[PDB]
Amino acid sequence: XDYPGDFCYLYGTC
Amino acid sequence: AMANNSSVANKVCLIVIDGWGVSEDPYGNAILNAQTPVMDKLCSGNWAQIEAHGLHVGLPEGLMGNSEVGHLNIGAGRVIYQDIVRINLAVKNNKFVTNESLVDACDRAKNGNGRLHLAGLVSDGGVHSHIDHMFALVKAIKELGVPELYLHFYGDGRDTSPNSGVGFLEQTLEFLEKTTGYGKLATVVGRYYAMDRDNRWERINVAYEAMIGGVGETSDEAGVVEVVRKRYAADETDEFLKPIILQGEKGRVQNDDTIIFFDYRADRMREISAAMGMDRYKDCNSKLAHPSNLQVYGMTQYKAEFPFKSLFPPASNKNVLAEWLAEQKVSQFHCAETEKYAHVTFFFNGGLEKQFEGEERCLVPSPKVATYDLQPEMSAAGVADKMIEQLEAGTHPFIMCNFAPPDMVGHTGVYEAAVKACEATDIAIGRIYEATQKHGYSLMVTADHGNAEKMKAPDGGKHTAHTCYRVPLTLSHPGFKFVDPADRHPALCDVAPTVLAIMGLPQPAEMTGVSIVQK
Ligand SMILES: [Cl-]
Ligand SMILES: [Cl-]
Ligand code: NA
Ligand code: NA
Ligand SMILES: [Zn+2]
Ligand SMILES: [Zn+2]
Repeated sequence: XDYPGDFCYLYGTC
Repeated sequence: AMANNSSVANKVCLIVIDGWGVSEDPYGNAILNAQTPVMDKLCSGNWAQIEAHGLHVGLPEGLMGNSEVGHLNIGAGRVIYQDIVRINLAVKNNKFVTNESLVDACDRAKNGNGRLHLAGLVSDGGVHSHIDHMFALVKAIKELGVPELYLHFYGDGRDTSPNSGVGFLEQTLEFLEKTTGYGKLATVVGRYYAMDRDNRWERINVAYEAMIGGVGETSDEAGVVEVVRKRYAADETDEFLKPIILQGEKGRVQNDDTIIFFDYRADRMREISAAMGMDRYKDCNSKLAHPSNLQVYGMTQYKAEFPFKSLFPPASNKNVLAEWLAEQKVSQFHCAETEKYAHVTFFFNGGLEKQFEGEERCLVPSPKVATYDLQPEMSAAGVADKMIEQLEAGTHPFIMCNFAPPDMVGHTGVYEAAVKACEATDIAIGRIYEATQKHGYSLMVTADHGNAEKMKAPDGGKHTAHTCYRVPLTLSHPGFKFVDPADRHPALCDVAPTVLAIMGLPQPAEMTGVSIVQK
């Protein structure tokens, strides 16, 4: 969530 | 409002349906089997089908889309390449050797004491790092002429098997000796110690004292695999390897040294990288003296408050739609219910918390039910009410919303609920459509990724996930035909260029997607 394309964007919230 | 509002050639209402993909297969297809007379008509004649997953939206190939990624790509008018995809492209196209920050780190070593370190998780786990990235780093550093290079190998055993370490160790040894003939292994220690993220600084200190002081078991290239095997026989696996020390003092992080962490996942790098370069070595509570004048580089940004240069720093995302409209002095409206409110703000606006001049926001409360299958319509009627209010007012030349139910009710797996959510969504879309025709707006309907079109697995089991299907792009304006890009499928990056064209506004150079309509 810290920057666009970081690891949290791989799968997101759901 | 804002000064140039009326200069627009067409006002545009953009609906982003959440989890509404295009499947011709009717089995478990909540959209097809729901009553959807509105989308049946909007998704006919001149409409498009655009990609919302995989490499089309900057994610690895075969990876389903998601709300954060999809709203980001829609709002940005460009593919935002996810770290894994980005670095893998750099590796395949030999772009490390021209990477600005890497050249900067090698220049620092070359102009200083000649010493450079690599540190990070050594395996093919792909969650925090990839061994292939480290090898490409060594090759590029060699070609940039750095005098002296050391590697600090963090054992995995968590994203890979607990006894795979010895194989990555063997590879690394052989690669340094025979493939590059350049670079030396200095440290082996488990991620348990090196890659803590729970402020357990007694764990960090083990890794820190190994890197800085050589506190651990002495070995060399001939012996270190055997050392590891003995730890395995003792039941100490990769994650938990206690330090092994190679090259003696030469291989420690010393005064004036430069260091590159090569993990691209930030959370488990923040503690050890701050111990080395952000004045947090004190929390390690070590008796060793801390080296002076260290410079740290990370593969990506680990914390914006860190002074470290990054080899792959964040996409700046200048002039996403929301910013560009304010720059053109055009006002705008963003509406969602609670569950997707961040998606029409933080993510739609470029993956950061910034609200632009003339941008109005509206939140509709989601219903307070245990699970959303218990109220499949969620708050779609309310989102539509607020959008119709804006269309009757005519103030904002661009208005957009999210409809939550197909995604959020799909995640429950309850097929009949998903049908009701798709019917509630279609009803709301039809009410917005009628308001747009009555007040002079063009309607475009899309989605951020699929979900509710596949509610059953082949074995008839519940399917509670997003999909790799295409999503719709519709357009009520009759003066336009949908056209494909020259070189690729259309995708979410093309939504915002198309809106701007339809609106008669300029496309910023940073939007590298393309309008997929012709006039
Ligand atoms: Cl992990
Ligand atoms: Cl983890
Ligand atoms: Na239907
Ligand atoms: Na699904
Ligand atoms: Zn979802
Ligand atoms: Zn979504």
